[PDB]
Amino acid sequence: LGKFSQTCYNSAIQGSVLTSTCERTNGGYNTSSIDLNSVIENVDGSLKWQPSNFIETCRNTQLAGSSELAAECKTRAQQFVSTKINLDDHIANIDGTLKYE
Repeated sequence: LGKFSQTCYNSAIQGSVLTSTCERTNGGYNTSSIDLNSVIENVDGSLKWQPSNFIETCRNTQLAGSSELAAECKTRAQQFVSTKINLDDHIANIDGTLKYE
């Protein structure tokens, strides 16, 4: 499941939008973007795979490593702590286009 990083490169993240160049099944490269906001939630300090507008309570979203997304999110105590999530869990590349599965 996911692992889009095996056939995609030059991945970048700005705010909640993931943008990356992926290879097509029939050869050739395709570029696309998808809003992860509809699939990431903030649970008492940690980002989880569920819709809830996480960026509304999180800031400094940035790309970490090859497939990890690092950000800071508010805990119930109203404090920003370091949080992270593996994009490889559900973000896959189907025909050069990214699709959550």
